[PDB]
Amino acid sequence: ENFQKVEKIGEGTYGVVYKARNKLTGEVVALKKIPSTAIREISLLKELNHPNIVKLLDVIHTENKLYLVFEFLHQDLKKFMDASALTGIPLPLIKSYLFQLLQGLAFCHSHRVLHRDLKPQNLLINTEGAIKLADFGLARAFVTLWYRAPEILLGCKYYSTAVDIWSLGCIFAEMVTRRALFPGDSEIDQLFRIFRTLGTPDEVVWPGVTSMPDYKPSFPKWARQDFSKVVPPLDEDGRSLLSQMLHYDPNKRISAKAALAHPFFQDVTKPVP
Ligand SMILES: c1ccc2[nH]c(-n3ccnc3)nc2c1
Repeated sequence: ENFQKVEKIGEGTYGVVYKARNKLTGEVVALKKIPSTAIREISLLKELNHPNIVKLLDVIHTENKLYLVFEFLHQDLKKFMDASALTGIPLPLIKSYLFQLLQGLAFCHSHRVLHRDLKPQNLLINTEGAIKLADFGLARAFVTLWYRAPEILLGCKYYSTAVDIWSLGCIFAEMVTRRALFPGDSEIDQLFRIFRTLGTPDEVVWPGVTSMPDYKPSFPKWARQDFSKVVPPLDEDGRSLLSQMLHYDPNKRISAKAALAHPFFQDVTKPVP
């Protein structure tokens, strides 16, 4: 009633998102039409503000529906990558975006909040050269496997903030190469695409891996490929960072804060797109 619905923007996992105009304020919002527990969890997230997190303005539980009102941004990184496919994204911009996303995650993580589901369609950009995480924390409260960390794929229930670093590493490589890193069409094909590139994990590189719920002794045993073949022509700093983001063991995987001190971001700027 309070919002004139402008355009179906899309259709996430959680229901319809419309661009809509508040009538009592005139403001344009993204309006997402979606349990007592889910609504509390969602409301906690109104308190989670950072310039690289898309703002959740409101949560309206009414006529027993859930409406989430978010700040609106005109573009998403997926759509930006598709239109830069023949020229690519320049590296200072890739480097700026990665840095901002990492700031975003480091904030959220320091508050024990995870995203759990990062992907290019969740990363929104403005004309100012800001990139922001959208749908953050919505997974806990209430489809692409390509960004999914191996601990999740191997059936871990109690996964950590490292799952978001894994996802961001995947998106980073994709920005650079203009092709998804691990484009799996099932859970097992997803795991096996990761294994063909990074090697089948064992107790050497990942202590405890063999006792994970969906780990099978019968997994084919691939060797690790060189990262220079995976993300050419990213430089040595970039490759060093990327490999730390894609460590198998979630405990050895670089944290968002430690990644902000990496020499890849020595010379980081904020270019406009
Ligand atoms: C807030 C939340 C989700 C949103 N999704 C978009 N979007 C997707 C494609 N073009 C724009 N803007 C949003 C703003």
